[PDB]
Amino acid sequence: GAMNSSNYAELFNNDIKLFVDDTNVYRVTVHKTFEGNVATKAINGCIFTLNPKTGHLFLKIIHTSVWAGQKRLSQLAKWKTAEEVSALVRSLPKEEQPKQIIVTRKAMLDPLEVHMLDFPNIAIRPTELRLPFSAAMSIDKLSDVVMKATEPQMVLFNIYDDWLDRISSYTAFSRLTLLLRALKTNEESAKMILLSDPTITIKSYHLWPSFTDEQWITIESQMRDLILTEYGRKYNV
Amino acid sequence: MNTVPFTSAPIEVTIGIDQYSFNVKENQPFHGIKDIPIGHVHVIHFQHADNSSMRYGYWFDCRMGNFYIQYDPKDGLYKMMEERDGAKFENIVHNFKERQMMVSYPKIDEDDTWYNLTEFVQMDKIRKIVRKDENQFSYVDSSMTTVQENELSDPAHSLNYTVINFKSREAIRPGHEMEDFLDKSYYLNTVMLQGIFKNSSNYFGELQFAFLNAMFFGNYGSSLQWHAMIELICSSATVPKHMLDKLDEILYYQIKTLPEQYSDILLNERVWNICLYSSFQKNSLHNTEKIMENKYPELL
Repeated sequence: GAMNSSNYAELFNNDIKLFVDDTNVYRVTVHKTFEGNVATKAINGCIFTLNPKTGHLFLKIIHTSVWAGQKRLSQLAKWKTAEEVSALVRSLPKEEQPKQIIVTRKAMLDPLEVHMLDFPNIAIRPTELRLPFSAAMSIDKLSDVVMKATEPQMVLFNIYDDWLDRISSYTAFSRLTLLLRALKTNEESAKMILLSDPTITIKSYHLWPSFTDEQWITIESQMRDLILTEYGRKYNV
Repeated sequence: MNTVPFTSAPIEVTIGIDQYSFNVKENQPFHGIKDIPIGHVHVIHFQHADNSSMRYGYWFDCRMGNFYIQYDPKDGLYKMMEERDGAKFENIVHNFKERQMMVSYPKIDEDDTWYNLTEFVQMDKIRKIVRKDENQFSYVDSSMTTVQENELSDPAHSLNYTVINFKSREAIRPGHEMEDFLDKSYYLNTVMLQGIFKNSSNYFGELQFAFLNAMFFGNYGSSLQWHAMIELICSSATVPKHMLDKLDEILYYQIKTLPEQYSDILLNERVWNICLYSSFQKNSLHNTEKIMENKYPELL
């Protein structure tokens, strides 16, 4: 059934699985028209397809041309997400295809189920987890490749950099959800923390700074604080 | 006007004939039902006084042979059987009529209710849904499951309704996933009407048989088939005008006839709210929407 805190270790077993997050597929700026009406202008989007075990991110860039002349865009975005995920699965060798796809939003279940009819043994699951994958576009290199794209593109990243050399997939996913939760709650504060010291750099082939195990503790500590500050304000408690 | 004689009534029982019912006392001198209208399918149905569980009955047409009811004290139920000896049957019926041991099918002359509920139901189509080819009549009860309920476990006691599944390769064309899921017109018109049913008359016959089985026997899988067949039309953007007009009339008489007190278990809130208020045909069922709102505003 639904993925929750009760079955959280299933994420790091040796059954191939993928999270799908559609919250940055259809993105708009709302603006005023010359006649003083309101209008939307689409920007490039992306599907966030992650293996939580490996950190292998399949970033399908959704170029604004896909929306041209189409109606009910937020509905179409779910179906276009499920089309692209179905296309990714079919493109992988059998031994690489997932056994489970966990959608981060229940509205993606029927579209994904219908696009995956051809794959009856792949389980489409919702989650009760509130995952901060929306903040994926606060990661500078992911934001850059989406916004530069002039056509539909798939870009492959490892969202854990080289962390799996030193830490387990459970600990890598926890670190990643803490960074994304921080970037989602206060993007300015989160980025300040990550780059406040000039001597710690991001390798060309990486997304996050090259922190030592000690520096990661300090960083993780600073991110936890930032999330509570903001929570203590939102709710004045 | 045709007759279904009863050999006897050894156990106390509520006897149904179509939309009517009569209580018979244990060993009451009851010998059957006369004046049964020729031209329609009929259903004779039973609910024992001692065990008010397992409603069961027989679908029959009097044109297709001479049928009687005889209690079997081994299997503990009223059985339908065919009498092949025409002169023996007429001799039995005439005797019981002379002795006035038979209730008359109590049809009011103005009242088209049974005709309206059975308009498209044909014995030949019932005998393909209820497979038992050595009998001209069909046995249904409360508990019988559908071919579809079995897949999701005795094939010979199954109701073989047409399987409808909105998230099936049958319902969804590769490359038209969103189109076909949101607008069932291809599934309704090409796959079900042209391909499987051949015409709307066969589709409506099965829908009406499904309803009557739900109503008379509280057959759950029958209720599911009735709603699925309503949803498939209502969820289609493109439906022949004559089918929408006819569906409105069919549904009106099913809602009109439904015992007021069973609407909680016999009617599916999600399906009815969608069909009347959200679907492509939200504006296309005036009669059904007006009776539903006046008789069952709770559900909506």
